[PDB]
Amino acid sequence: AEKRTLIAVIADEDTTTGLLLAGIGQITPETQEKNFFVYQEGKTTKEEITDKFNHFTEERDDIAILLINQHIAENIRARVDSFTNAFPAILEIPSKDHPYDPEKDSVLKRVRKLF
Amino acid sequence: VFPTRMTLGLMKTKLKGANQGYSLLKRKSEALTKRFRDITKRIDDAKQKMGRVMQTAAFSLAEVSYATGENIGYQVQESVSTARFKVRARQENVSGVYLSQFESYIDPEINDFRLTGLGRGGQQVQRAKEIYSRAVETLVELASLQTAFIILDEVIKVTNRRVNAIEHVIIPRTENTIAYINSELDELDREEFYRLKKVQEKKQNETAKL
Amino acid sequence: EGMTRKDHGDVSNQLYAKYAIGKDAAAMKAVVGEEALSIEDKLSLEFLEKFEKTFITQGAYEDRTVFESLDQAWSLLRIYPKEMLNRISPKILDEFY
Amino acid sequence: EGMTRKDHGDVSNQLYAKYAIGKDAAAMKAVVGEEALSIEDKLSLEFLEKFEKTFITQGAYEDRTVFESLDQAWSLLRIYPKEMLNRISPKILDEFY
Amino acid sequence: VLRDRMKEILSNAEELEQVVQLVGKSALSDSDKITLDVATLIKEDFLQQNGYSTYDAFCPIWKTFDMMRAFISYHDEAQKAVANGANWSKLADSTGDVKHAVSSSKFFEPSRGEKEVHGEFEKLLSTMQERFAESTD
Amino acid sequence: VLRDRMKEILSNAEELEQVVQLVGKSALSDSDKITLDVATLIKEDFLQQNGYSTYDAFCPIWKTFDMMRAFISYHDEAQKAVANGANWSKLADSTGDVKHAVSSSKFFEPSRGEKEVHGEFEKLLSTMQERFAESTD
Amino acid sequence: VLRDRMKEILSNAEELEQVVQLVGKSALSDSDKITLDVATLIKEDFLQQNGYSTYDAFCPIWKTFDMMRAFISYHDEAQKAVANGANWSKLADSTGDVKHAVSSSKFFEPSRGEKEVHGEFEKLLSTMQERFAESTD
Repeated sequence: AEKRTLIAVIADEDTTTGLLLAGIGQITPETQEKNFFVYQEGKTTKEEITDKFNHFTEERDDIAILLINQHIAENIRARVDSFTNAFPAILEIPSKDHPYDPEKDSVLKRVRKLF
Repeated sequence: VFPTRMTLGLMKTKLKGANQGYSLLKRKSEALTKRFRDITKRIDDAKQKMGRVMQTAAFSLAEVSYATGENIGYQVQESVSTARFKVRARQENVSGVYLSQFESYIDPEINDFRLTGLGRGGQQVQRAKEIYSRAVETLVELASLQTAFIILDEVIKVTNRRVNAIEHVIIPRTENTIAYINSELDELDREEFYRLKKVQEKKQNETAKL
Repeated sequence: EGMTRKDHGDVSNQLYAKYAIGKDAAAMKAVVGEEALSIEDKLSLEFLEKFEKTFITQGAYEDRTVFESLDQAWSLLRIYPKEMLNRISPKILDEFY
Repeated sequence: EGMTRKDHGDVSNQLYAKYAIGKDAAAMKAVVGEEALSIEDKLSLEFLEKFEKTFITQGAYEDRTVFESLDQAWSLLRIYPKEMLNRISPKILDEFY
Repeated sequence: VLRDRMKEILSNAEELEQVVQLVGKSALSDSDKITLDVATLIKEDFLQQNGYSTYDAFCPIWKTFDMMRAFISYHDEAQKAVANGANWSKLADSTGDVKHAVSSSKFFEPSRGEKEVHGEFEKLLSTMQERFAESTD
Repeated sequence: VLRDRMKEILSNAEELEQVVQLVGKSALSDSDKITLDVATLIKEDFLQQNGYSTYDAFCPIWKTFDMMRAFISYHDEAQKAVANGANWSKLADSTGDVKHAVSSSKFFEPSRGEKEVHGEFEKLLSTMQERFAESTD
Repeated sequence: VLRDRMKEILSNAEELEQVVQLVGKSALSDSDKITLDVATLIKEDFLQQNGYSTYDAFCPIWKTFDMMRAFISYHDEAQKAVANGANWSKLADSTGDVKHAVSSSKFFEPSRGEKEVHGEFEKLLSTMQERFAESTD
């Protein structure tokens, strides 16, 4: 159970900034590696998001819940779908100025088939 | 090949083991999918609800970032070195299976970060954090069901395979094996009686003629 | 009547069906646990233990006349509401729960 | 004990119980999945193979000392805690293990 | 009285074992776990004995009764203890000292109390009662 | 060496095949996934000797040896390649054409190369070795 | 014609019930739901009897004929209308009086139209047609 109490973020810069101010993530004091990843839309390559994905899910283990923007999650669709674990939780929420889509939501796809 | 002489007794109990498993496991399966459905409708709504809240808090924060004439987010990244909103984990029995549940705590031993006092620009950040702490709490409390959901999704798939397997394979194997052995078995008892009767007939003939 | 009652037939249907369901409930309880079980299954469980331990169980020198038996039956069945009792005519069900 | 040891009868008794569980755990392993496994059983699955392929196996020309046989028994048993043992009196065990 | 309870512990264990084999354990009631545990004790002390019990040359009725009496008392206190609230695990950990003591019963021979009634088992009942007190609160 | 390796490939295949049918192939690892696949090829190619040729019906002692050797070299190389980092699906895809060629080998006459020991089987050894380097990395 | 179509509706339904169990009702269309209803009627009207009236006690060839004619007639129009822009829920609320009437035919006399050809059915064809105009529109 308890061995994890950070919420990590893959989101647009404003959303992330806000979330941190509110206090969820951190820049660790003995790894000196962020436990959040900011994204400049369209200006950041799809390959850099993927490294960061691996980082929160696997290369870190203190991540409880992994938050991820629908716009961003779609770009790296392959890696998200392949992640099916509950440790950390994958919870896709709408991106900033983007509406809900059931098909940018990895878990909802999974659930629908084989009900 | 399986033992011919009185396997019947063991093989009957195999059937009773199998049988008990179909009913019980089907009850268990039935109950998990009944729950699963309930969660489905909750999770679907909760995604839409989080999205609205996250976009509104994000836009108020964005407006402020632009008005002050400096990017607040850089200031914010140095100061973040703790997290106010954390989770504490619990395992909860939802049916026989343990699912992950989370209950959120806000550290009251954690002060406000210093990103205020910037002048007129500082007022703007000060109002901004207050809407956002409220908003962020939403995302986490709703998120507790998701982790339980994903697990629930994996376990039901395994429990579903097991019912199908016992029903199709296991039970008919117990029927066919039982039957094969029965057919040989009854014949050993019957032929004996015929053997006895044939020898006795010869005997009766000899004895009668005296 | 006169060595039975009219209400004898309807009751025979309620108790058999509820009992069967009680056995099924015992197996489910072991699996799900006590703190994760259904209401309907919980009732069926309660019935199993009382049914066994009161109706079937009687002492060596205790005579159970048919009139006596039928009363003990209504106490057991009472735990279910009227909503879950239905293989019984509402006439009876209103007389004796 | 004069041409064997006193533990010869105890050390044999332990190895049957563990081998028996390992064999049932194997059958269950196929049908349901790894869902019915428990800590003791996983250990028992390994024990089965370990025993089969080291203990029982030997060359045609090979012959074996009884005292030797007994150290190889102990060795296989060394992968289980002592609290899980019970077909050996705690006195006997303490001396040879 | 002891006969009925002896029967009940053995009886429920066989049915719960069948659910254990097929479904597995991921859950098994607080009460159900207790029954299994205590039934192991009965196997080990009674059912197993033939050159494994250092006293077995003749065993009196009183001694048998006294031994079983400790097992049954441990059972009722334990099931009550989970229901009035106290975790199953806290309950195993606190019973501790006495639980071993009943596990070890089988080697013990009449040498205390009477010539057929044994003091170690009589002592045991009262200490059990004290364990329940620690365990519920 | 080939007699011991032949028994071993079939024997492992049998145990795993029960686990796949009832439980799923989800429990199994990629090396054991391979075990089923190499073994399947041996079923279709060896056992089937009805043919429509006298080359698919007569397999000399030498023709039988080359075939078995080629197939084991595959299995050993295959368990390693997935072990130092490759998939059952990925491995299957890379050999691909080279796998068909070993299946269809049996149809080919034995009277070529040295005697029944063809150059067709000898070159095939090198192509497996090469494939191994690709598969792993 | 009527009889082959009757066998098929009961067969197809069984399969559609299995889906209700596993997935539920969130993967079934208006047309599949309609199959279920027709099947329930066939079963109700024919299979269930108990001597409710002196019309269950004896039934002629004609009454048997009129019952199934009514069920197929509804089946084709109803499925057609959901294809053309209607809902099972819609079909249900409007059908109301005509649909209860066909279910209850078994209590009533068959002697309504003539003397053994049933009038409760003959009028139904006209009402079901009229029903379908309203349903599509």
